[PDB]
Amino acid sequence: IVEGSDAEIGMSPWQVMLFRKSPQELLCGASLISDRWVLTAAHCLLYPPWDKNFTENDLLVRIGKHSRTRYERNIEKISMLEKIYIHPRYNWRENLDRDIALMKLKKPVAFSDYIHPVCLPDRETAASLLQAGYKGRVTGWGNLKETGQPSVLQVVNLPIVERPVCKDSTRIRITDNMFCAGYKPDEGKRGDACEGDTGGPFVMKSPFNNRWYQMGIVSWGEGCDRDGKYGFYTHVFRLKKWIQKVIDQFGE
Amino acid sequence: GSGEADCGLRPLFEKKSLEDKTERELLESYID
Ligand SMILES: [K+]
Repeated sequence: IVEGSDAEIGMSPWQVMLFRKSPQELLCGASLISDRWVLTAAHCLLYPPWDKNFTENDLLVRIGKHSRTRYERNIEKISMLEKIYIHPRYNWRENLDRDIALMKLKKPVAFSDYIHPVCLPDRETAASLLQAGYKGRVTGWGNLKETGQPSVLQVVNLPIVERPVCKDSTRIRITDNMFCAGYKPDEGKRGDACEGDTGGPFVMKSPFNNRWYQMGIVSWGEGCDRDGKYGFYTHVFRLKKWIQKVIDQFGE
Repeated sequence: GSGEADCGLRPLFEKKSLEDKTERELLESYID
């Protein structure tokens, strides 16, 4: 996260770290949506141009963390993966369209003050909150700048940007399964997700029921926190039917 | 859609009627 600040303890209890087992490395952010389901970006798991195709046994998640490096005894939980599911129409060849994946945990994680699932949006919450100028929150342990790494979970709030401004900001073809967020050049404020934050959640707090909803997944950008550039996010609500299908079928 | 009845309510914040240091920024953006 570029130009954010230290999270408070328990401020993002759905935050998940995705690791490669060996060698030990933080790959990506992710999010807890139930006791056995974790949401991330497809490119975190599958990216053929980099010969990236992780199986269940390659990977591990850590839940409940605040410090990036320090072991948080009887707070953090480590979970193995049972199964990975990538969206069937995930498009790595052009623009990362439908950049979404679900990972099923080998055993359910116990909820605590530090471990707790985020809501997925219904149609009214999507209609109400996903509007240009409205701010959501991005969190992660990724790089502090485009070049390093924070000692503690970082957080930044970012406004959703009007689609024509998103479209004009990049030569890459953008789709309805994406949105973009970040401050404009003349707005003064700064902030972005960066390398290592991808796959993590873009969340918004409902004023109607005080719940946090995950509206986006950190997907792609051109650099981090450049003037007149914006972060792109998988549009979670647009892909809700796939998420439901996977959970309802394979949550046995 | 997850069927989590308690989803999105943070034990250390919403459950204790405590606000974090930046959430008001989000609310202001919804109104202004
Ligand atoms: K408004």
